[PDB]
Amino acid sequence: AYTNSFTRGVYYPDKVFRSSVLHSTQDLFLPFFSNVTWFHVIDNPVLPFNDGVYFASIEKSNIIRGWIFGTTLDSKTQSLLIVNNATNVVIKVCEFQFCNDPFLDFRVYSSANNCTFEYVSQPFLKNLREFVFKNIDGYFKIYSKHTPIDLPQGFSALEPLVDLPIGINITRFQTLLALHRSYLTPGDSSSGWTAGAAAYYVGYLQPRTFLLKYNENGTITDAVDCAL
Amino acid sequence: DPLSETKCTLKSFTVEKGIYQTSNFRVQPTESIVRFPNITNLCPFDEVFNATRFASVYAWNRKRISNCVADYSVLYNLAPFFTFKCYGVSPTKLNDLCFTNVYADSFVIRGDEVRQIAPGQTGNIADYNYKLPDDFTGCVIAWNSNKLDSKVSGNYNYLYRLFRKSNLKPFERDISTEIYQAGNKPCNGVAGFNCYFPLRSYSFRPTYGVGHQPYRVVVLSFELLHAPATVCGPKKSTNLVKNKCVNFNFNGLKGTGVLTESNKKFLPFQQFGRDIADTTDAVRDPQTL
Amino acid sequence: SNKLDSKVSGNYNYLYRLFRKSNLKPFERDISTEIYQAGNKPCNGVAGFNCYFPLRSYSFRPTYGVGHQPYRVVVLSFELLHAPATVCGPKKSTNLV
Ligand SMILES: *[C@@H]1O[C@H](CO)[C@@H](O)[C@H](O)[C@H]1NC(C)=O
Ligand SMILES: *[C@@H]1O[C@H](CO)[C@@H](O)[C@H](O)[C@H]1NC(C)=O
Ligand SMILES: *[C@@H]1O[C@H](CO)[C@@H](O)[C@H](O)[C@H]1NC(C)=O
Ligand SMILES: *[C@@H]1O[C@H](CO)[C@@H](O)[C@H](O)[C@H]1NC(C)=O
Ligand SMILES: *[C@@H]1O[C@H](CO)[C@@H](O)[C@H](O)[C@H]1NC(C)=O
Ligand SMILES: *[C@@H]1O[C@H](CO)[C@@H](O)[C@H](O)[C@H]1NC(C)=O
Repeated sequence: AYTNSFTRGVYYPDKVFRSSVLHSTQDLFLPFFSNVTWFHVIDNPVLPFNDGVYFASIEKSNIIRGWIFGTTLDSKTQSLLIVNNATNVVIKVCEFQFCNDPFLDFRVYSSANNCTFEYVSQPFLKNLREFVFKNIDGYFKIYSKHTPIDLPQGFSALEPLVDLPIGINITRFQTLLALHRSYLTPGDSSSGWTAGAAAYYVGYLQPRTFLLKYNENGTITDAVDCAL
Repeated sequence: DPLSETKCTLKSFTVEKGIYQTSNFRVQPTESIVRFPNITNLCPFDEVFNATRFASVYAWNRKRISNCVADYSVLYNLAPFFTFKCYGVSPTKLNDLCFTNVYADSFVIRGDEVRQIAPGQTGNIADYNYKLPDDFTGCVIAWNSNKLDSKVSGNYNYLYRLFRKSNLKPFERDISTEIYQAGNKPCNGVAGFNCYFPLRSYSFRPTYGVGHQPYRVVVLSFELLHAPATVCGPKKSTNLVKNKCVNFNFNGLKGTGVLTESNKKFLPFQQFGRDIADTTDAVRDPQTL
Repeated sequence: SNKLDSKVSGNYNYLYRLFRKSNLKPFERDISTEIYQAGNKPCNGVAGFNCYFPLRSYSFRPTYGVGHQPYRVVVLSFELLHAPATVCGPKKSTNLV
């Protein structure tokens, strides 16, 4: 299945205040009226992280609880694991071996090795969630926006949340799910466990020129793609 | 005077009747202020040298630093400070340098043997137990604390290694129990003559000399890998004056201009605002926000 | 300059200074060498209480690598403006036409 993303994927590229002027930015943005992959949670395959992925999800029970990043799923090279919880998030880049299926919260699916980096911050989490991941300049950027509510037609600019100095090579990524009372093995089947009925979206970024319209308070009210 | 400057700007000794643009007036700045955010994540070297537990010579730990702000100027309050021969980098300029990650090597060394751990040296523990490279960036932190960590009944808990047949390359370890091989001899598996097993121990005494004293040697090492630097040193002093033509420097962006109170409501993720046609209009205070 | 100046157990007559209070202006020199410190504590702190003697002796041997062998460097200072000059090559003259 596919869904066309109407006016989503617009974030703050320069982190500066501009009052009532229009800026032509040449960066990586999601083009308007482009198709995204649509999935239903009620097993997920691996998806390529080419040069940036716009993530979108409309949930009502908080079933997705993070992501996995890294150029390989094995323990030969450093992968990334972000898992969210009810109180805090832990960002953890240290190359643990993962299973063929992500974990369902069995609160551990990782082994020990050389471990490097760890991060504590504020918690990242009908309810609509959008996330953009980027790695061009060796800095991990996440732009997020939570709006109460297929995808709606309302425009919404996405504010930057964190900015990590890790510069790990990322080629592949994988989403996380959570289910009540789920035990997992090193060898998994395709059955799984029952969860709430919801859906999530995955987009792709391309380098496009965007004329963002800034408001009086520095907010992005509208955006125009050049090659649309 | 502005009459002769008008004769200077037109290159003629006689000027005629009329208005002439001679120069441009510009106010020179009086002060210069730099500001930086607070020292929130202070560096935990207090676990390293202010601790009471310490490691042995061969059983040294390696404790790494990921994200912190550094402070080496307050570390000189210690009384047994006597050795700080730094390697490659002067100790004054290290406070402005910003590196990626810091590793510490914590152990105890015989006080007569502290001169062997140096670039371009040979000795007992230098070629066989622990060596630093010649491209090393860091210094040694050595001090005597025999008043606190010893008793008259025998402080031989800190062990050491005298010799082995091979030469350990740096940046690895060995807790290997290996038998001495002198020549035409098989391995028995138990100690005795010509089976000199290298499990040794020092002779720590509180009155044991003044030059043969325990020197708690901490060799702190700095590494760069052509990466964006994370470990920042102790920053410059933060001072602020308003309504005066001063030099502003708020995490970069050096220039000249006055500072006035504003009225708009900015978003919290914004750091510095830019006006039309790429001119910096407003930069928020990194300290008082 | 390895065969001429580098000595075993010696070669300490050449000195080098590790710090200075400020960057010296070009084509200037200094001879007096009192001990400078951080300012809030007096001099003669050569034991290691944040004071250093500036002129240090190197005293290296030819067993070292190529990065720290003594190189006898000589810099030539020139000024090529228009002025009465009397120092150049042996190129002969030619009678005036
Ligand atoms: C663990 O990672 C560090 C830095 O990423 C590296 O220096 C070390 O060699 C690694 N250890 C392995 C691959 O066994
Ligand atoms: C990063 O991964 C891609 C794809 O696996 C590879 O082509 C590239 O050489 C890698 N870069 C580095 C620096 O490892
Ligand atoms: C900008 O913010 C002020 C203060 O909250 C508000 O009064 C004003 O209506 C806002 N303007 C717009 C266009 O949102
Ligand atoms: C660490 O030691 C120094 C030197 O005595 C002291 O000033 C400092 O307060 C100590 N830090 C602690 C006890 O946390
Ligand atoms: C920095 O410290 C000062 C004084 O403790 C405080 O008023 C200010 O809010 C702090 N700023 C930040 C960003 O924590
Ligand atoms: C003259 O001496 C002063 C004081 O030592 C010094 O700062 C200055 O650089 C010297 N100038 C020259 C040309 O040597």
